[PDB]
Amino acid sequence: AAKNVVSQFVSSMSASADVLAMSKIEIKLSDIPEGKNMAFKWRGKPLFVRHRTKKEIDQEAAVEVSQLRDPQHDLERVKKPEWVILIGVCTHLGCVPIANAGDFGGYYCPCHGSHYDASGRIRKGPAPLNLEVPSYEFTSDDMVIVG
Amino acid sequence: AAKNVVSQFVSSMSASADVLAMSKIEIKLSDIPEGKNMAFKWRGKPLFVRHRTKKEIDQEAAVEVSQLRDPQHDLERVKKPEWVILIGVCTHLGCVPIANAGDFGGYYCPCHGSHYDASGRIRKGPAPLNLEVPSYEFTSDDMVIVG
Amino acid sequence: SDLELHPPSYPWSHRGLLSSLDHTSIRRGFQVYKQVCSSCHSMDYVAYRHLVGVCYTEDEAKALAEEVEVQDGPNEDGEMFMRPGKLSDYFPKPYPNPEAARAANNGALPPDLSYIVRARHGGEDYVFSLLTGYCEPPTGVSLREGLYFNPYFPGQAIGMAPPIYNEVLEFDDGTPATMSQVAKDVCTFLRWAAEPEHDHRKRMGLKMLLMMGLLLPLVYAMKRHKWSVLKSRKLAYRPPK
Amino acid sequence: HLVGVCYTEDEAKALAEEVEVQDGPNEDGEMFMRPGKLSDYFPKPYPN
Amino acid sequence: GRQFGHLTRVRHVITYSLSPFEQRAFPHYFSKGIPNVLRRTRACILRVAPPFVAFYLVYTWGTQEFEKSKRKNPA
Amino acid sequence: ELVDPLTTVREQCEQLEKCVKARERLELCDERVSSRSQTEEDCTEELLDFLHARDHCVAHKLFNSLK
Amino acid sequence: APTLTARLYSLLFRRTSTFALTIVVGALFFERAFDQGADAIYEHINEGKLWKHIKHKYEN
Amino acid sequence: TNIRKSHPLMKIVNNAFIDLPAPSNISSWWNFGSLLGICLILQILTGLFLAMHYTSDTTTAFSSVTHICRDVNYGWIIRYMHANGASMFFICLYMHVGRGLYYGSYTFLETWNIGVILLLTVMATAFMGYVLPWGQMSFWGATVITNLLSAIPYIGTNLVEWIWGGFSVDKATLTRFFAFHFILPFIIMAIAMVHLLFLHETGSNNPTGISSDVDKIPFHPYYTIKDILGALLLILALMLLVLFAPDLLGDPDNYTPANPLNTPPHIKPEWYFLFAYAILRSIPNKLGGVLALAFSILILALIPLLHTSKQRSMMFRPLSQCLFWALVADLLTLTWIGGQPVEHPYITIGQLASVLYFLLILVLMPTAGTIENKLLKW
Amino acid sequence: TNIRKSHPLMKIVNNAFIDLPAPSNISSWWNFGSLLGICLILQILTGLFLAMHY
Ligand code: HEC
Ligand code: HEM
Ligand code: HEM
Ligand code: HEM
Ligand SMILES: Cc1c(-c2ccc(Cc3ccc(OC(F)(F)F)cc3)cc2)[nH]c2cc(Cl)ccc2c1=O
Ligand code: FES
Ligand code: FES
Repeated sequence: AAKNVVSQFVSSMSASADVLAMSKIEIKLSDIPEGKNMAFKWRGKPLFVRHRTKKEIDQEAAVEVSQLRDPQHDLERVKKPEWVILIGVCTHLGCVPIANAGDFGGYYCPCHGSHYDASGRIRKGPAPLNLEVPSYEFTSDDMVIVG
Repeated sequence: AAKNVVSQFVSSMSASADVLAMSKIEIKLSDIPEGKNMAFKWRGKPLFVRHRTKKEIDQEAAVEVSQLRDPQHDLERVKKPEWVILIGVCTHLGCVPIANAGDFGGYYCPCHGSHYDASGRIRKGPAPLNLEVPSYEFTSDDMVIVG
Repeated sequence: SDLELHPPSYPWSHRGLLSSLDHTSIRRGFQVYKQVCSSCHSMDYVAYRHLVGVCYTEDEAKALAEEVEVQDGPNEDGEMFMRPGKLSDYFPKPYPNPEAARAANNGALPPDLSYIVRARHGGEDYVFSLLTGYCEPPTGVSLREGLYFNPYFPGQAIGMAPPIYNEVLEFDDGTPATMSQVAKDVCTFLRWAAEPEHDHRKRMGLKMLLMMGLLLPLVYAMKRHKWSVLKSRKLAYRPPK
Repeated sequence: HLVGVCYTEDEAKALAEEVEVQDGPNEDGEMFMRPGKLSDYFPKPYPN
Repeated sequence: GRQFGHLTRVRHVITYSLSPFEQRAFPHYFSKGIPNVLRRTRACILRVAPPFVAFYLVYTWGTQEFEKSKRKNPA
Repeated sequence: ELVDPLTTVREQCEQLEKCVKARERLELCDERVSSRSQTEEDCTEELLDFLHARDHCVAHKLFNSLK
Repeated sequence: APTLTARLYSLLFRRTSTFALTIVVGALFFERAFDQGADAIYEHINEGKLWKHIKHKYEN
Repeated sequence: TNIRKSHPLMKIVNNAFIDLPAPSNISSWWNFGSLLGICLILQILTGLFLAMHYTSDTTTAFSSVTHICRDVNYGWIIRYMHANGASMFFICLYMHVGRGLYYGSYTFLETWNIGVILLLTVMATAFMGYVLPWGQMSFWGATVITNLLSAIPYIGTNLVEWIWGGFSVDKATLTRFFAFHFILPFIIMAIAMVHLLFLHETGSNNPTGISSDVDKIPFHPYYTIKDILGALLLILALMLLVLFAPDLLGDPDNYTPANPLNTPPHIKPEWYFLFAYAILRSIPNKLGGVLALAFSILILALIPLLHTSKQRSMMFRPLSQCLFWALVADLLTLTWIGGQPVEHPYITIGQLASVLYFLLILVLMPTAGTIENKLLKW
Repeated sequence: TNIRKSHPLMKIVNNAFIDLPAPSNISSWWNFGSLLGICLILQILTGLFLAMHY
């Protein structure tokens, strides 16, 4: 009896039936010019869609993957080289990385100074992992559907 | 010092600056039909408007103030014969009387069973006073303003 | 008038101590609500996601939700638009405010049906008798225009016309659509809407009864075992002469 | 809040009456426009 | 405050007690318990009952009187 | 055609001993009020008296017909 | 020793650590047994009414 | 030697619970005082889990409670446990008071008066809780109790306005009622510590009414196991109410949102205040009615002063027993009357019941005590 | 004799705030114990009055 009642009381504090609420979203690629990082709201958190230039693409391609804390090549994290889509939540303690800041022209988390490159890979600071890449697909040349 | 601080703390519980909200209201008298009572909101309280028939006027004028606990003639409380404007709050403890009930054809507060006659005068019950008559004025025989 | 009429006690299938609700009746009552009662009344605290796992599957519930226009916004330009419904959307309201409701029903406000079973003395009996109680007025009695006689309504004069009649609706499962059948189905659906925790409550009650019936005699026996020492002792008074 | 700080009551009333604000519902369920009163907040320039 | 050892003075009293594992927990739970319960009930019923009987009578009379009053009378 | 069970159950109920007296008194009240020249008499009590006894019996046997 | 209770006392109930171990293991098995029995009784009493009984009709 | 008897913190618990000398013949009626200890903590637990999902805004209070019922995992269980725990608390409280009155426990004046304070505090907490759902009965109970202070001459209107925080019942009233409802149970527990402290010095009573220093036993293990059995029976009754009849003791009308204009025609308070509602309706006078309501509850403070018998307990006093059961029947009569409309013949019955209540408490009990003193020749 | 010493409730106050033997030479650094309690009661009162409008 004690186990059942304590379990019910503990489970009462967890997420309720009205907040689970999975969904998807559509984003217009033509609305984001080259060099701009556009932020949206998805599942209650920031979602970054950044249009990368050829210079940035080549710079990320020159990165020596073996030296990375979380090794991944740039071409296995994006579908189209000129578009990088990432969840804008710092992997350290959840702050928001600030675009066009830091020593690597990627992102900078000011809460504790985490530096990310233009691929979202962790390069300096305390964060343990690369920014999360969500599931998404391109429905046409102009639109992308993230889910 | 003690008196000042205690007075400040006590006064903080009083009515705030925003909750005063004193203003007038306009009621169109063509809408109300004969032999019916209507209610309106004012200061978060009801506002009874009764279109009394001639039979009620004949009936309620045939009584003496000596029997009434609160002496007041029927003609004094109304600026026109076939109109009664009252605040719909029982004077015992604040319940709202129900129209066209009781043993006098007026109002019946059922929280403790208080009978008011058609004019709005207590006749049988623990209510000390009569139903209040707020200040009001007409512009024609079609509309009324209460404030 | 002051007269009142107590509804009789019908033998509902869930009237028993452990009996649960019949889910097919819930399905039929939901159809009755959707196609008849939703034009006037409102059901504010029920969503399409609640129907899943009671009388519909996720696909059927999504199909039901998609048949509604719901206003959402603002878009990127700062404008509100319409879209199809989702499982997270509550049922659409018929009117935007009480005044609009009163305007379309001669000053009578249709109450919300999300707790009407719990909000009246009688529960399902009151609603069933109300929906199947209309008759001609008694002799030598009048009534206003726009009101109808119903002995189960207080005052014996109600502003709702008879909503249900023969062949009003065609059920999906080929059931005959009689007045009493439709009344029973909608009453079951209203009972579910008021108290969605009916079945889980009775399931837990069965276990509670069994466990308490087990636990009472054992604890009583422990108390008796402890108190047996006191309950059997003896006293002797031996003064020294 | 302006009354007794930088304007008289009459001045602040006239100031409130120089703008129109939304109110309702009326008896038909429709929203409508009326002159400002002292209790109204400063108009927002955009809805959202 | 109050503790065992000097609560009061007692002399010349002997007490015999038996261990709880040497005896039954329900010795005569039906043969002797029921007569004792009947004795206690017979003792207490005359003290406890008449007020509640009077309340029952008042309840019935008042309900019947109210119901009779509500119904209309000829003429 | 379609016929509800409710009408048949009501007709079977109304041929019981208890409801016959109530219907008789209802008819007498109707006769007195209609034949009267003018009055405030209202045969509402007799109608509800009839209906209470008529609906006591219907509740027992109605739900058997309903699926 | 031939008696069941004597074996239970001499094997389990002497120490208190073994008593607690017996209690937790008994609770672990009794949870599943009681849950299955109660669910079976509740399903039997209300057969043909629960969602899982009419589920097969609608989902393909 | 033993850490239990010498540690600074465990010594208090040892002297309060483990080694306490208690009488050997206290019946089951002495368990209710322990049950009130349990129920309080239960209301502190379940309520603390309702505060994590409740919002006191007037526009989002009814909706928040329905969200708790419908969306929170097992939230209906917690809600209805907190709802019926009030009824269980008041049943235990009235049984505690009746036990104290029958067996002459009121001679402990300090404990009796502290208990009267606890009774008033618990009544206030129960009333303030019932407003937070913000239904019809919530609104029209808050209105009536706040206007109850309007009868005081020359300051009534100002006090009413101050409590309301405005000209009527509105958002400020609901928020401050929520704050007081949250905070007052901690004060109740603090006062209950003193209720126990003043009883520790004099010891406990027994049904015979005779001092029981000769026959004492330790509190543990004899009255710990009875406490466990009583707690089990209490949990059984509470769960019966929760799981087989969740709305037997409630009111339907509180399932509609609050309407400042309309009023139901059959307003009534909760079942554990109806007797007061029967007294106040009896007197056709505002100040007189309020004074009668206050005195009907505060007459317990004058019970020790009216004792006139040589024997403490009613175990050996047949006339006192008859009068006591007449009083209990009269309280039941008032509780029945309070749930009925004000009309003939219930007005006469209510007035006669109130007169009989006061006459039994004030006049007849001392007279019976004196007569019994003369019968026993002392 | 003295009811300040014998009353069941007042003995705690006497043995905690009145007759407590204390060193004659404790400096101002021993004042922060009581100031923490003053602060705690201040926060409880102010907070309670802030909860009436939050
Ligand atoms: C508009 C054409 C309506 C439809 C269709 C239905 N209802 Fe209704 N209902 C309507 C009004 C205007 C009112 C208020 C009448 C009044 O006198 O206040 C109602 C009322 C009800 C009630 C409340 C009864 C009570 O005692 O408060 C119920 C329980 C009710 N209606 C049920 C109901 C059902 C089940 C319907 C679908 C079969 C239904 N109503 C349709 C207007 C309209
Ligand atoms: C002796 C202690 C208490 C008693 C007797 C008590 C009593 C009550 C009562 C009778 C209700 C009305 C419930 C209803 O009508 O639905 C209620 C509601 C409520 N109580 Fe308490 N309460 C107590 C302690 C607490 C505490 C300590 C808290 C929070 C810390 C709390 C939080 C609430 C809340 C949030 C509600 C409204 C939510 C609801 O309607 O369920 N209560 N209480
Ligand atoms: C929340 C409120 C209360 C709590 C928690 C409480 C708790 C207790 C407890 C634990 C005891 C000791 C055990 C027992 O004697 O049963 C006790 C005893 C007692 N209480 Fe209460 N009580 C409360 C209210 C009251 C009230 C309202 C009264 C009287 C009006 C009262 C009067 C007494 C008396 C007289 C005793 C001693 C009984 C005796 O030994 O003769 N208490 N109480
Ligand atoms: C040790 C005791 C307490 C401490 C240290 C404390 C501290 C604080 C602090 C630092 C804030 C932030 C104020 C701000 O940034 O505006 C705050 C806010 C608040 N506190 Fe407390 N608090 C205490 C006790 C309480 C209690 C007992 C209550 C109510 C019963 C309470 C109610 C509130 C409320 C309602 C707010 C929000 C209003 C605001 O932001 O000013 N606090 N508290
Ligand atoms: C008299 C009366 C009551 C009523 C309310 C409360 C009590 C008991 C009580 C008394 C005092 C109290 O505060 C205190 F403890 F002193 F702080 C808290 C509770 C007794 C009766 N409650 C009604 C509720 C409705 Cl909805 C309508 C009318 C009535 C009605 O006429
Ligand atoms: S939270 Fe991002 S670096 Fe610490
Ligand atoms: S509140 Fe109106 S008669 Fe008492």
